[PDB]
Amino acid sequence: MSYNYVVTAQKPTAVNGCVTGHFTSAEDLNLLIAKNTRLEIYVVTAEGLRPVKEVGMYGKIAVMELFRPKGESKDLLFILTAKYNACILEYKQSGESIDIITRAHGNVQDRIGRPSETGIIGIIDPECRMIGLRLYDGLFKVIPLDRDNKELKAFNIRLEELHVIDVKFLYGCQAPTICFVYQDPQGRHVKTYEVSLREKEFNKGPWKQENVEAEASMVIAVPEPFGGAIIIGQESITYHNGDKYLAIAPPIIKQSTIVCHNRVDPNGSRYLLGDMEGRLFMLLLEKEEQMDGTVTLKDLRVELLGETSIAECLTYLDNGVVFVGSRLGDSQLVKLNVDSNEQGSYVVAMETFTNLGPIVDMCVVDLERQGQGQLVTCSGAFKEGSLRIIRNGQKLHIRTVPLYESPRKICYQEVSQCFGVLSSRIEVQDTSGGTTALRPSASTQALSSSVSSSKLFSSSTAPHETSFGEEVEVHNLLIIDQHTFEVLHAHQFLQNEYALSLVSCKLGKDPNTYFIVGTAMVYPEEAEPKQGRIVVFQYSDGKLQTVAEKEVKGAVYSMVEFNGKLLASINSTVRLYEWTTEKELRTECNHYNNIMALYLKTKGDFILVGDLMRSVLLLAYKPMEGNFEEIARDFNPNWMSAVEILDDDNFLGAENAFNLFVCQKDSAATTDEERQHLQEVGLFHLGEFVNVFCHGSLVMQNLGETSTPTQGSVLFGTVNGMIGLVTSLSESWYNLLLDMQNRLNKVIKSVGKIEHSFWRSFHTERKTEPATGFIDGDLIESFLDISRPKMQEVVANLQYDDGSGMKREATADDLIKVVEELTRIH
Amino acid sequence: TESDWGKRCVDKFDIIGIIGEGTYGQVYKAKDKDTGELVALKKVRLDNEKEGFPITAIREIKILRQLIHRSVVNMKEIVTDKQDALDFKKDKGAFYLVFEYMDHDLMGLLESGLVHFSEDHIKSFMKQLMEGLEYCHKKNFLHRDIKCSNILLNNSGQIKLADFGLARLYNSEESRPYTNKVITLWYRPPELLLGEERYTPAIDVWSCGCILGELFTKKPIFQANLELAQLELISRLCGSPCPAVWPDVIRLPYFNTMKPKKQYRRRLREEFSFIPSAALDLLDHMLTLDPSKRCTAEQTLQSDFLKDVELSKMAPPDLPHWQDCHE
Amino acid sequence: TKPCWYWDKKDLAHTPSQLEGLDPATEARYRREGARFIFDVGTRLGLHYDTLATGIIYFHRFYMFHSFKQFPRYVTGACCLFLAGKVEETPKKCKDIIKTARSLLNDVQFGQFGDDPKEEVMVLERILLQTIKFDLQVEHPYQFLLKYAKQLKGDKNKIQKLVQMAWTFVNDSLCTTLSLQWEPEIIAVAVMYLAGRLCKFEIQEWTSKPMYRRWWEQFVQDVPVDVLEDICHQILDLYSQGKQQMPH
Ligand SMILES: O=C(CSc1nc2ccccc2[nH]1)Nc1ccc(Cl)cn1
Repeated sequence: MSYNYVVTAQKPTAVNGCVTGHFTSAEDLNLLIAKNTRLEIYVVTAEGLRPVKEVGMYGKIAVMELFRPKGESKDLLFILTAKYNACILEYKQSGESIDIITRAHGNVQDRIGRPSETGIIGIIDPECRMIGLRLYDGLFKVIPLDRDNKELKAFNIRLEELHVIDVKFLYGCQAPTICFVYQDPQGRHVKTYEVSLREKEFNKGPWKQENVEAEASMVIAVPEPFGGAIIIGQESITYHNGDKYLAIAPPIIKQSTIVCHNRVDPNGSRYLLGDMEGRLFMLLLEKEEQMDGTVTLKDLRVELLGETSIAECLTYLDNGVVFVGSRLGDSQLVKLNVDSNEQGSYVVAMETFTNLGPIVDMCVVDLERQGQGQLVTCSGAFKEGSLRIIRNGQKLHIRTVPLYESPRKICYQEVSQCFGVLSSRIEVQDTSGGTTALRPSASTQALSSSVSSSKLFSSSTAPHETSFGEEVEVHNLLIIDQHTFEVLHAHQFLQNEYALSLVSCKLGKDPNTYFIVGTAMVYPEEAEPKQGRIVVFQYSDGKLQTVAEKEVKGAVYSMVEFNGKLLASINSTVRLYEWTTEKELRTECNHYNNIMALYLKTKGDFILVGDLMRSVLLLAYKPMEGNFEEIARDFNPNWMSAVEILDDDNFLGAENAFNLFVCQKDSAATTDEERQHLQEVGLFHLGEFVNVFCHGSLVMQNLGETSTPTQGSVLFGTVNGMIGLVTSLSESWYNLLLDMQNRLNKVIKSVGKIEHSFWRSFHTERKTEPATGFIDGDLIESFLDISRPKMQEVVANLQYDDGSGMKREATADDLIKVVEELTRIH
Repeated sequence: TESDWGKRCVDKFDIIGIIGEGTYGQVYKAKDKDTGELVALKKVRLDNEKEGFPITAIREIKILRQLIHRSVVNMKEIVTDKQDALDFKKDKGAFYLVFEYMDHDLMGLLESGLVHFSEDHIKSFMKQLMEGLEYCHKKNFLHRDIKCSNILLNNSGQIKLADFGLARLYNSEESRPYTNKVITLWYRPPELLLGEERYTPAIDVWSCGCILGELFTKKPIFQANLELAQLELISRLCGSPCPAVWPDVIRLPYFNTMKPKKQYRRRLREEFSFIPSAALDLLDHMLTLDPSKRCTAEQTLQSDFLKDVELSKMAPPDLPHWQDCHE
Repeated sequence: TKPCWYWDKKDLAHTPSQLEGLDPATEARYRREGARFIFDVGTRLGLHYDTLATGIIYFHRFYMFHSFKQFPRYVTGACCLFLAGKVEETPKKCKDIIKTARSLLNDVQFGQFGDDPKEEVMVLERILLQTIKFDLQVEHPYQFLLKYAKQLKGDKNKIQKLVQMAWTFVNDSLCTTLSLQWEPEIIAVAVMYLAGRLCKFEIQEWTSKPMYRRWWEQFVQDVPVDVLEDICHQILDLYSQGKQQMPH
């Protein structure tokens, strides 16, 4: 068996949702920001936000909504986790003591059902009579909000429309009414139903179905003064309400997809809209009052306000202040002005909240020779693309290098006092027949620049037609100085060439240090690329020289230096190249029992290959023979997102279901088959999507720092900005910390009353297993924050083993010291 | 001649890697040196000398050399390790069962969740499986181990049945005592949970229905670890075993012994409302508690869901592509 | 695709056994003894008639590729029965076959099994499988005797007498190389033909074509009487050579 310890070094920073209401008091204006597994509660002031409370939940927050049922003084909070844990929460404050109440809770998972494409949707009735959930295709689940439903019991109503895009409860209806957009073979439609709690079924809805735009994406529930709904698409915005129908199709929105909406004026006059290019719009509802005294919707207008970060959620707070919740870039407070500035913008940034964004790749390097080590991450996407230099100093110090294009891979080249960074920027087919970039970015603002002139694929004769307005990716290699972080050089790769892998190394007997990039020829027609290049560059005297190029029949997904040789994975093949005295790559050996070789890692003469669906494979280079040997493979099937070698026997992997596993060689040679079987001995749910595993630690080392019981250091980066650390334990230390977890879980009160053991259970759509071989470091570290009565309750009857003393019951002070040492690993 | 099995050496294949660990030995993918055709070689070890050649392999050799079908896997030949010269008693070299290499297996594709089955894809997939099952059932052979893992699928969209290790002949006239526990618990029929021991070909039909539902939900329908627990899950959806729905349930050994918590009513149509009507009927019949009332393989092929499916259009599934790898 | 398991009578002059100096009578005697050993061992163990026949067919086929002087028959017989049990799903443990083989064989005969009887047998399994070219499925005259008899309609008692007499002839043909000369379907017809002659029954009357004097042609196409007579002659020879007479 194997024993490991995982701790969160930096919490998730990306904003996954945000709502406003009256949650902490019926009087205050609150902003609740949801980051993966984390809830942040703020109070709105005239200058910005006053933080008041932050809690963690044992689950990914999927639905977050505030509502106020009749009889309550203040808003209640509904949350549903991605594993279908539902709860209703209340804020309660006693002087200085702040706690969160679990008013109702339960798990709403169905034994049988098909998870929907557009994900979990949760909505609440304007009269707060029920909670609507769209979890499975063809089913609508209703949790009625009666006082007695403390377990959140619910029923399903059969829904004929199998493929639903979005749904909202409507305002101004005689009965609870849902309005939704759905897709069938004839296109997309908007349709209504009424929800009867008494009959537990749908009844005919207030207004007829209307055919809507093919890419109709979002449903906006208009308030009582107008009523009805608004439907946002790629080209058009439409208003529907019985006999009334409006449509505005302003050319400005066709340019970028609109992803988020919020209401500015409670009466529905003004709504905010944002798009993937970061533009912020105002949608205006122009009113017309008839002599009847009735108020109707006259027309819709769209007005461009300015630019914000690409935003997952928008929420208007008060006055001119809007909170911009960003998942791909830094989140913001911005102020909307009535008068535009001299550039024509009505939006002016107030504050910027650091978001490490998607961490596509990262490397740990000691820049200042401090021995502390600094972490440089490829963070953000598109305009928010950035390099982030992170050091420990008690908070983490983070520096941001704006790139305004997507960073893909990073590697450090000390000989050149610089970094190599792979990047891509979006250009659009223009009237010249070429393409034009939407904005300048790192690859265009380099001091010196170059473009590949390779003739390898120039024979072509394969047609790829271009339509004006279509997007293309332009991939580049950036040379960036390690002190100034100034773009010294940008190399633009071939048209339709995507850069996938990057290394910096010396090969063979060649004393020069090279940047080597693996690329793939990507054409929309191909499901898998059939062409590629391995390119050897030298960065010398401010210029990048093309040294050599090797043509491969596929995509060079991953590369890694292997004892003076170049190990590269091309599609299904893992291939080792030698670097000749003629400065050209030479094929040595190949391996082909791979569906798609996505990730490579090396230790000694051993190699670990991560397949798209075949888990991990342990290979070995046999120098006596000049070929590869399959040592052992993990037959259990998992989808791989990132891998890492822990030691010669333990191997770490990341599943696309946000799960983590560790396999080990069976080390029992009884039968050859046992050795060729990798047994998964560690299973952990984690809750985040790992892209990059990287050996290293950020802790300052003076060579005198007490060696912690934990041994080894692997840092990992994730899509939501969370950075964690994986380390190994001895059997004795694991058993102790594990026994302590079970004691802590009985003591610590969970938000939503979610069992910790369930949260960490390895979980796929198909399987659920109890965690094994992993210690939740964050649970262990919370021991220091629980009250003294609870600490002593935890240590009761807790004895030591396999130590200097074989049985030695610890005290609350003994454990405080142990955990405090464990907090010094990050 | 092509018919002289057991003599050609495994030298004739250049092994690529290991594709899985089987029951009598590991199975390694390999390339034929002479033709280039990819094959998968199942290793059979007689070195154990406990009972000699595994009967599991003997069954697969006997049955698959009889069965010829597009949807049933082909044993191309049997090859051997370099045998010891003129000393059979010292010889302990293994034997290999060469089969065609099918690119992927359904359990693996579903586990990644990358694949997205449409109704038409399922139609093509289910039609082949049922046609293959019908051929085998008409030849009076029972598979007895129907699992997602034992369903191999080329990228082309062709399906083939695979592990005939537990397969045996069925005699309608003479009831024969068989092995109670054969199919994996997740796909095992209810009759065998209660231990019929004298089971019909309908046991394979039950599993294929569990597969049919699985393709629609992207999740095995009945997942449990204990035989009684499976009966409960099956009972919740298909209804509790009772004399009215299963007149002969009382004769089954464990009927009194193994009981669900309640006498649950059948809810299959309700819990599967999302499934298309044509397919939902197929599921209700395939997941019928009483083996005598459970549909046959031919009846599934003469269903509205499958009868008008044309095998000319195989409907290749959405197999994971490079953009599918991209996040 | 599939191998040829049938030879011409003239070919049996050239088995390995013949060419190593064994005369035709001795190889014939050696086959009867080996077949009957397989029959007797399995009957004591309670084995189905198909399992006995399958082992016997393996046995007969084996010594078309090998010599009796280098492969002791009784070891081979035991090995064939051992494999036959697994093929036909009537399995037995090798130790039990040895136990029964020891019970029935004297001390000289059991000396063939050498110092370790189980090992000599289990080892032979490798050669047997390669020799029979892994063609394990075998059909026997029994199933055709019944399939064809079921299509006869008439005096219940005259037909049952025909079947049992023919069934006995099938059991007796397992001691001969007929298994190596003619498909089982022909054997089943030949034994029906023989019993019909002996019981003075006219089988055509019981068929759906009562005026079709060559009654067998509706069961087995392309069989001349030449063949059925050659088979009958060979079966009755066993009775004349021995002391036993036709069952009647
Ligand atoms: O199992 C397959 C290919 S899919 C696969 N390759 C792997 C490689 C490593 C690990 C798992 C794998 N799964 N083919 C097959 C199945 C049965 C027969 Cl008889 C012949 N060929």
